[PDB]
Amino acid sequence: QVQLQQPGAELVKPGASVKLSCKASGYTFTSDWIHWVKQRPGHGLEWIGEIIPSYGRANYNEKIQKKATLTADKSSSTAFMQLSSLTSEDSAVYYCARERGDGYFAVWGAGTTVTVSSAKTTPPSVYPLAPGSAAQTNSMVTLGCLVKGYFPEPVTVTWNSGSLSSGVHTFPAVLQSDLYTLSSSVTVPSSSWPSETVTCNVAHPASSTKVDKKIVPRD
Amino acid sequence: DILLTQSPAILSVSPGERVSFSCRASQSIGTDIHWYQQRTNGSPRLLIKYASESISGIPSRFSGSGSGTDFTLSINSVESEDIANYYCQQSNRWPFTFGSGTKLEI
Amino acid sequence: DILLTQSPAILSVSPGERVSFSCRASQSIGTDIHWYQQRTNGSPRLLIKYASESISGIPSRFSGSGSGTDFTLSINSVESEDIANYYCQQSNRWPFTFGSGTKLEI
Amino acid sequence: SALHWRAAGAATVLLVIVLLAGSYLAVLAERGAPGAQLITYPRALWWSVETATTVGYGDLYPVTLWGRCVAVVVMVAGITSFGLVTAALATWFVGREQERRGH
Amino acid sequence: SALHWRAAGAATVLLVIVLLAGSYLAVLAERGAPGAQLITYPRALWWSVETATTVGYGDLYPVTLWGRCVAVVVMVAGITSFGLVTAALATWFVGREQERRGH
Repeated sequence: QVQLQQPGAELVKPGASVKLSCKASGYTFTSDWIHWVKQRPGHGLEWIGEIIPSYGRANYNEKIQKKATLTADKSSSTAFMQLSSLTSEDSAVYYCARERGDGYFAVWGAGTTVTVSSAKTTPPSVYPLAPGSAAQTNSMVTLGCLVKGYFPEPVTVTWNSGSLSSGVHTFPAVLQSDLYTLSSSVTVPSSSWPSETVTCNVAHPASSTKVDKKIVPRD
Repeated sequence: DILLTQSPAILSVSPGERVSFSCRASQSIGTDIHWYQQRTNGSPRLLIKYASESISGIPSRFSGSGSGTDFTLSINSVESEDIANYYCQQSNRWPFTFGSGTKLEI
Repeated sequence: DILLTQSPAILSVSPGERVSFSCRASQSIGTDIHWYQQRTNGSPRLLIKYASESISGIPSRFSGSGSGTDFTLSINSVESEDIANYYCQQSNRWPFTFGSGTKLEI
Repeated sequence: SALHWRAAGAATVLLVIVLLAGSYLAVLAERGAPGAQLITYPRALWWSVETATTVGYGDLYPVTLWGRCVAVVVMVAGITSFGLVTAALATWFVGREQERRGH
Repeated sequence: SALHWRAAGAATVLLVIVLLAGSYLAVLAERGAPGAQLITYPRALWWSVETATTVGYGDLYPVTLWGRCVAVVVMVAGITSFGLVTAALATWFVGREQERRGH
C-alpha cells in the first residue's frame, strides 16, 4: 504493498482545525508531487492542491475558499494537509494521490473521512443477526450483524476477517439523534453453517475500536 | 480553468453490451485526458492515461479514444464489476481538473 | 475589441454568505483581468489584479480565480460595506475595456 | 585532446545539465500559474531542447517570471554552446590550413 | 583584457540597453493598434529577450510598423551580439592552439 496510508477518520468541532497525514512507500523520486482531493458525500472529486516534498513548494485551487496549508516531512515520506476553521461545508472524504510529474494520479490513498460536528465520538454496538427458531432453510442461509449507535462515520464491516467476500452487503448508515446505524449481511451455503464459523469484524476508526462478533444459532 | 463535461450523468446498458463515456473539454487539450473508476465506498483507480494508453492490471475490456476536445472511454462487453462512477481528468493546463462523473448502470 | 460580459447584473445574497461575480471575455486573455469596486458616489478602487493577485489594503475576504475566458471575483462572507458596483477590466489587448458592471445586494 | 575539443565536450555536458535542471525548474516555476502548459516533466524536457536550439515552435513556453528566467538561462546556454562548437570547428580549419602552407 | 573580451562585454552591455529601450519603445509603438498584445512593459521585456535570442515562441510579436522596426533592431543587436561572443571564443581557441605549437 500500500503506497499511500491515510488515517480513516477525524472528528472536528466547528471552527477548530485538523492535520491530515499521508505516508508514502514504494518508489519515492525527487520529481514526485502529492495531491489532495475533496469529495463531499454523493458529490464528485475536487482538486484542493499539490505539494512537491523534495523542494517544498505547494500550490492551491484558487477557485475555492483556501482552507488548507500543505507541508511535508522529507525524513518520514509523509505529507500533511492542515485544514483550518472548518464548517459543515468542509465535511468530506479527503484523498491523497501521488503524481510522478507526468499528469495523472497513478495511486491513491484510501481517504480520510472528516466530520465537522459538535457531537461526541461514540463506538458502535455490534449485535448478531441469526434466523429465528422457525425460519426454514434454503440451499443458502443469510446472517448479519447490526452496527448500531456510532458516531462519526465510517465503520468498516468485514466477515471472517476478510476471507468472506462472496455474498456480502453493507447498507448505508442512517443518522438518527446524532447517532449512525447500519447493518451488514452475508450469505453462505446452508450446509456450511454453523459447522463452519462466521464472524463479523467491525472497525470504527474514529474511536480506534475493532470488535468481533460470531453469529451462532439462537440457543 | 479547463472545464470537463461528462454527459450523460447516468448510463443504462444491458450486460455484455458495449458502452461509451463522453468527456468534452472546454478547449483543446490534446490527449492529456485520463480516466478513473470509483466503485461504491472505494477510492479512484486509474483505467486509462493520455486518452488511450493502457494501464496494466486493467482489463483488456477498457479502451479510450479521442483528441482535442472530445474524449471517449469504452467498455467492450459490460459486466457487473464495472458498476461504478467514471471520472475524466486533464493535465494539459494548470490546475488539473475533473469531470463531474458518470455512473454506469446495468 | 475584447468584450467583457458580467452576468448577472445584480446579485442578491444574505449576510455572511459567499458571493461570486462572473466575468466572461469574448476571447482568451490569459490572466490579464483586474477587478474594481465602486461604491455609491465614489470612484473605482482596485481589488484584484491579474485575475487573483491580492492588493494590500484590501480585505482577505476578496479573492479572484480564472484564466482564459472565464473569470471570477469572490467574497467569503459578505457584509454591508461590500455593497457596491463591481467591474472587471482587461489589459491583454489594446484598447483596455471594461465589464458592464454587477451590483451586490444584501 | 586540444582545448577547443574539450571546451566543446564540456559545453555539451554543461548544456545537457542545463536542459535537465531547466526542465525540472520550469515545471516548478509554472505550476500554480493558471493557464500554464509547461507543467509536466517529459514535455518540459522537449521544451528545453527547442529553447536551447532556438527553434521556437510555440507549442510550449513559460508564462511566469521565474519560468521566463529559467528560459533565458536555457537559451543562453543553448546559444553559447552551439556557438562554442563553431569556434571549435574554426580553430580546426585554421590549424589545418596553416599546416597546408607549411607554417 | 584583450580586444575580443571587451568587445564581448561591450556587446552584452549594448544588448541589454537595446533590450530595455526596445521594451519601452515597443509598448509606445503598439498602443493604439487594436488587437495588439505587446502593450505592457514587463512582457515587452520578455518579448525583447525572445526576439534577440531568435527563439520566437510566438506568444507576443509587434503588429505596427514602428514596433516591427523596433523588433528588427533587437534581432540584429541580438544576433550580432551572440555572434561576437562566438568570434571572441574563436580568437581564444586560435591563440591557445598557436601557443600549443610553439608559435
